[PDB]
Amino acid sequence: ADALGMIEVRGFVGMVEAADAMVKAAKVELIGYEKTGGGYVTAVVRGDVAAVKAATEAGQRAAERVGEVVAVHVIPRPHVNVDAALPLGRTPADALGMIEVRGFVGMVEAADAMVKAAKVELIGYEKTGGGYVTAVVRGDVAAVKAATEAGQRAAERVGEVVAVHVIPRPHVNVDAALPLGRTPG
Amino acid sequence: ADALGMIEVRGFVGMVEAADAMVKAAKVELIGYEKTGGGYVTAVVRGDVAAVKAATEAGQRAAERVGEVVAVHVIPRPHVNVDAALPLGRTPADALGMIEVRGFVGMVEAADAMVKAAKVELIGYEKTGGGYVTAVVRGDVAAVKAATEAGQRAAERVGEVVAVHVIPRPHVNVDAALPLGRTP
Amino acid sequence: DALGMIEVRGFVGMVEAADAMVKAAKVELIGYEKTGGGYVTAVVRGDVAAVKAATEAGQRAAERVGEVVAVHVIPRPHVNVDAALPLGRTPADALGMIEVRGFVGMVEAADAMVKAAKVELIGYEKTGGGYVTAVVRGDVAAVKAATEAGQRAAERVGEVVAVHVIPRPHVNVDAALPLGRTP
Amino acid sequence: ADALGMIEVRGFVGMVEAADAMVKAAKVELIGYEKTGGGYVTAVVRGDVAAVKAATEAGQRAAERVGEVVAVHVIPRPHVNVDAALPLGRTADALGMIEVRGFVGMVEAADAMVKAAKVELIGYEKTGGGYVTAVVRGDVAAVKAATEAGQRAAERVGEVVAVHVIPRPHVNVDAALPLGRTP
Amino acid sequence: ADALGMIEVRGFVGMVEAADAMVKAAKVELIGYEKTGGGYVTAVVRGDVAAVKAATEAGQRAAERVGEVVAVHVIPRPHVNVDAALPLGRTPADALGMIEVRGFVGMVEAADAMVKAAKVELIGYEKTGGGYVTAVVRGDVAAVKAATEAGQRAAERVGEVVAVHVIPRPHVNVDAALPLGRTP
Repeated sequence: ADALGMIEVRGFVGMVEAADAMVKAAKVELIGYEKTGGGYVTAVVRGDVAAVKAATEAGQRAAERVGEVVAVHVIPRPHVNVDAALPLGRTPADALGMIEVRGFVGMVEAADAMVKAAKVELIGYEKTGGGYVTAVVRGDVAAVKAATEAGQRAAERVGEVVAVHVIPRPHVNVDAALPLGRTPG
Repeated sequence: ADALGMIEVRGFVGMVEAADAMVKAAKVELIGYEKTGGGYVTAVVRGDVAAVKAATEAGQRAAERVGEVVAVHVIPRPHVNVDAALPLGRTPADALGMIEVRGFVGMVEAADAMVKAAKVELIGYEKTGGGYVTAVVRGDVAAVKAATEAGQRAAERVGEVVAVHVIPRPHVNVDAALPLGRTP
Repeated sequence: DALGMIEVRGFVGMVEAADAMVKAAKVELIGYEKTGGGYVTAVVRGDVAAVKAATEAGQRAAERVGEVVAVHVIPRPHVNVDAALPLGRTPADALGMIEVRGFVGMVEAADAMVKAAKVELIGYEKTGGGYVTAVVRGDVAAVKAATEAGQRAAERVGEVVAVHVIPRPHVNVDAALPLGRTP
Repeated sequence: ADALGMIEVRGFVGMVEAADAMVKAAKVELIGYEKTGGGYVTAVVRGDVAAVKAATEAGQRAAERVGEVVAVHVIPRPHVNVDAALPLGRTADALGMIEVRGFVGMVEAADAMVKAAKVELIGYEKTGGGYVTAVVRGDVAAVKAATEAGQRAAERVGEVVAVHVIPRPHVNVDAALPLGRTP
Repeated sequence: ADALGMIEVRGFVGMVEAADAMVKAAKVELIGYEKTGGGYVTAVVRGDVAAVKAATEAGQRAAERVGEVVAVHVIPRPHVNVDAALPLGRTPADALGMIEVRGFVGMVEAADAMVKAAKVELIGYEKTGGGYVTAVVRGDVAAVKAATEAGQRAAERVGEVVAVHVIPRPHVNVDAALPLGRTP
């Protein structure tokens, strides 16, 4: 049985940055993310007990710079009954810009100001519940930086901005399990 | 030509951690490292203006956690005379465990405690200058994580420990440009 | 392409700003705009990353000589902006400069420069509001001693604004700016 | 046996200026330099007791204007055992130098020098202890303004140690020091 | 595997005195010395766990008289991986006078005054980095004593004197592992 690592963040942006820091620290597989509602989302990774332990710590320190970290824990050897009843994966590049706003109106204005500021592509939006919505844009590292900065400013005068972050080079394992507009397929 | 990125740290451990965080943060190429003596080393990355500047900000925050950073700067378009006269690369995986001590005695005791803790391989030692030496060990993440914690506790009772860090999966560009015992 | 602008109330501060931009990154100086009253604006264009790195590099060098008014970068300008505004996208000898808010003080400045060493007075630039700039060219040794002697002789006459010397101006500066070395 | 004169400086720039002022003062031969590490370098000259004593005093007065002068001593008649066990030599274009205790500060200084004027960066010298020195050559005027611009850009990066320019270095300096003009 | 004994001293004079006291106290072998730069040098001896411990304490006791004793440690049973990657000696008489100066100019004046004071022979000089240089002379204990005391008084007028020591009868093992002009 592979190890289990989880990071829960009240915010879709903080969970993505946490997932990006975990797959870059050690060799762990990002099986996906669990949405419990009310903005709470949980990134789930699996691998070796030491690789998960190191990635769990590295992801928490990187996620504290963007969003609210709720719980962070590592299970060395999860029971077989846990993997059977819970969606934990083992049940038998382009730059990234993100803006999370507690309000659908504030997220639309943030996305409208991003595609007009620089050469970026709005791949869509993510609903984490509780009124939290996240605009996801992809493009060049110089473009999404100038886009999110212009989008965050234009959105602070409309709604309640939760988190704004830019990932210059997201890992290949992140774009495979997370809906970030670059899923190969 | 390409852009230029440099991070100088008075410590071989803080430079490797900075170089590892840069090649992972953006699309940059680590051409190598420069030793100016007295414990000073400088990691040199190159790429485009946007990626080098975005990788340099990530390498600084990761280096300040371990080593004593000295200088952090980016040059957008270096002159042709600079690339020709300076070694900047444009002249026409196992786990990583490192312990740095300003003293040869403290480094040997730390290296002896690392190989005795778990199954790790002592690839050798790096002499930074000015009494600075760094013991480098490789192996699996389970053994390297426990070897350094046993080596640091046994090295502080001997000499002056500078920095102790562990990299679970170092980037392929790091093992290719730095003498970390895994160069093909 | 991106857009970069630096506005300085002084023709000398704009040339040093434009010279520092094309040397720092890979951008093209499309020209300059004179809005009158001594206000001039250097306009460069390129990619989003290079324009940002060059705009601040030119601002840091322009603050040493002249009064910087505004500095801004537009990442992706709308196509209607480039069609109605002169922003470039529309469908070497040394440099010695002395700017004076007075025509009398500028003539004495230019007279003392050509007498100190062997330089060529290519002409003068009128930026409006009483601001005039004397431009001399030559080797680095001459324009260094010419401007220093011309600065001391001009302060005793008029209101000196700025004095600066660029040893090797970039090839893009002499192409877009009237500095007597246009191919 | 010949006489002996030495000047030790914690700075490669201060040692070169000390060596230049010595061979220009009296009839002495610069036999080379010794690097002891940690930024300490020593200039060694040989000649007659009259020439080595006037050059040593003339090199100390000029070396104090740039870097830290560690020791200065003259030996009139060294023992034969000293010349047998110690490397004491017994058995032009302008010069611009910028020394920084940090490799990053030296690169930014070297980049700003070749961008400011038409000077050639011949390379860099590593004296140990983190001390590195960028060496550029050219004419007396451009290398003067290049080092001034390279020093201004390096202060906002690292620790600048010494900055100096030599108009016409002696032929004995270029023959014993790796300054890019060695025959 | 033989025992490991190391004594690190920021000064070449203190390292030679510590090495001379180790081979005379117990039955150990001096494999050599390690130079890490910045004036730091490490004397490495090897023998049994008891002889190394007794000689190491005797070396530190004599090294505290001249120079900075940085680190002192004894590894009883060193791992075979340490001896493979580190130069620790296990891999597959006339009087002595020394004057250490943090300055090349003061070291030359000290060496010149020594050979002129008494009948001694200047064998050479050792560079330990960081500006530290050590002049070494050999001869009779009467002449070496009179030479070092005259060279120190002349060297203090020039540079920074670090340490001055005289060994009347250095052990034969010291002259074989250290560059002191009397190597067979």
